[PDB]
Amino acid sequence: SRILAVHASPRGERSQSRRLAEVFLAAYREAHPQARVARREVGRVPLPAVTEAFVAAAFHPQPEQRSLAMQADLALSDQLVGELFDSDLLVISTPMYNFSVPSGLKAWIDQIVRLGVTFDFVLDNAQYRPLLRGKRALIVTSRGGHGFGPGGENQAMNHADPWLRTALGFIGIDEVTVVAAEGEESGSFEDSCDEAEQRLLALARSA
Amino acid sequence: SRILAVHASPRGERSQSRRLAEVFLAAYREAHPQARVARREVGRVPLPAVTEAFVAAAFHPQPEQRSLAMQADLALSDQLVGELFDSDLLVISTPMYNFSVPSGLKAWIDQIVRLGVTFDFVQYRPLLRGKRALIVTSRGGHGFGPGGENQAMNHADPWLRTALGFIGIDEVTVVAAEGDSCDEAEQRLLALAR
Ligand SMILES: Cc1cc2nc3c(=O)[nH]c(=O)nc-3n(C[C@H](O)[C@H](O)[C@H](O)COP(=O)(O)O)c2cc1C
Ligand SMILES: Cc1cc2nc3c(=O)[nH]c(=O)nc-3n(C[C@H](O)[C@H](O)[C@H](O)COP(=O)(O)O)c2cc1C
Ligand SMILES: O=C1c2ccccc2C(=O)c2cc(S(=O)(=O)O)ccc21
Repeated sequence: SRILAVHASPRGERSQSRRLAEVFLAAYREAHPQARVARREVGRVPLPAVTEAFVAAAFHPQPEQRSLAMQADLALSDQLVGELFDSDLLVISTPMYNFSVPSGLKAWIDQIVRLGVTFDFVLDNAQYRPLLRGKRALIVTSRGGHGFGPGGENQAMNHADPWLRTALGFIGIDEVTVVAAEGEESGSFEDSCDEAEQRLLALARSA
Repeated sequence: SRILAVHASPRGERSQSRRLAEVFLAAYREAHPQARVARREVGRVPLPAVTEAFVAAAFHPQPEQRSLAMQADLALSDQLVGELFDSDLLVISTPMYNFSVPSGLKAWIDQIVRLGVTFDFVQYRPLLRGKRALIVTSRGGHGFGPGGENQAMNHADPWLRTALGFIGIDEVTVVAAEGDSCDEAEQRLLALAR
């Protein structure tokens, strides 16, 4: 089995989303000594935004005719997509930043949603089709505040993990589990972290 | 009379969101000859993401004691916030990219939501007053607007409303072109500009 872990917090040792995700990965490895884990850093590394050159290349009507310069514009995207194609399970760790995700993780999504590679379309009278099959995802997220989850007072303000679900679903990753810790700013954060940890150990050991 | 225009499409001449917003701006200037427009590019220029250094500086409990290095970490943020302070009307142009906004615009928001500057806590409260915003957005698909089949999937302009509302900008208008709609948007913008 093959895991791709995408870490989105810019924090290091102090990132709770990174820490929780790494609890999961360690527990998974304990149960699956032969599994391979690849990490793609998008929080502590600036992941480039989509440019006009990326757009021209990624939507070129005859992709085989792309110049070597166009291929250079897509080289990073190709690498990021390949990582996902090589994986069975995608783990994304992310803070909530201003009701969404850190910009680096948005840039990652923007590199991996690719016409003819992770989705396609046909024209009837465009009808989109996902191209990733057989994958699952786990989103591990930390939030300073409270009530962003289902039934929460602030649920409507959450454009972080629900948005990720939609973006991933578009390319075919429909089986998505979310594990959230809340209260990081106040610090019953211990309880929320403890609950997230236990949930992640159960998930790792059953996978 | 003072406008801050934040353009988020990485495309230049070819950008429809940029073009529609510039139609608005030109019409607004004609109607208000004294207006000033500041342009802050976040689509064609790589605006840095929040770093752990940013977080340490921005959430410093005693900001008057920030070192010169920490102030450097916030210098771009201060400039971006300052542009917003100086404006009466914020115009944001943006495509929808993968059900949200291009990453540069997320980066811009992450720089301008600032503890003790654009919001505070006691409960979080907004600190900007007297501003309004116009979001001009373009989408390749359809049904992402109010009452649309895909409304629940729109994490672009509804998310911008939430973030902008948190810092105190709650008079927000959205003009969207989807898929004709552009011509409808263009006519809506000319009317708004007058
Ligand atoms: C730039 C920034 C924006 C944030 N925005 C939110 C937010 O919108 N809602 C929230 O509950 N917490 C917010 N927080 C608090 C973080 O979500 C929380 O500290 C989280 O645990 C950080 O993830 P990490 O520990 O993996 O770095 C924000 C923190 C920062 C630094
Ligand atoms: C990377 C990328 C992602 C896109 N994602 C979406 C999307 O999620 N939904 C949609 O309706 N259109 C999507 N589109 C189509 C654009 O929103 C549309 O072409 C838009 O008008 C571009 O704005 P612009 O002309 O100002 O650059 C996407 C286009 C690109 C290049
Ligand atoms: O609806 C679209 C969409 C939906 C969900 C994810 C991505 C896209 C997209 O890239 C797109 C592009 C274009 S294009 O004009 O750039 O080809 C049109 C529509 C869409």
